Amino acid sequence: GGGGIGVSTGTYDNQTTYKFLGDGWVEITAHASRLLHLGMPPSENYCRVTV
Amino acid sequence: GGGGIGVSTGTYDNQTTYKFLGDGWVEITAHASRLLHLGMPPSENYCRVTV
Repeated sequence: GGGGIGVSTGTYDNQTTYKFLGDGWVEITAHASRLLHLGMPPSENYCRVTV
Repeated sequence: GGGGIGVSTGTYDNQTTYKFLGDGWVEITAHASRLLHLGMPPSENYCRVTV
């Protein structure tokens, strides 16, 4: 019910909405949704690196 | 008080106003004021004229 491997935990919304409040004021709500990718770090250490 | 030769009977407004009511609706009020001229007709008759 509250959780499981076979249910989605969110919705994809990337549409931009314009809300005209009156007196010329506009509420602009920008939705952005992106499929993000991740991969293992080349090292698990914190490295102090010089160039 | 209510009338006379030395008082103006109206105001000159030729500005255009935009009233944003909300939900994207706009009340556009266009004011137009023009100095108008008139002159006597060449004839005081109604004429039935052929070309």
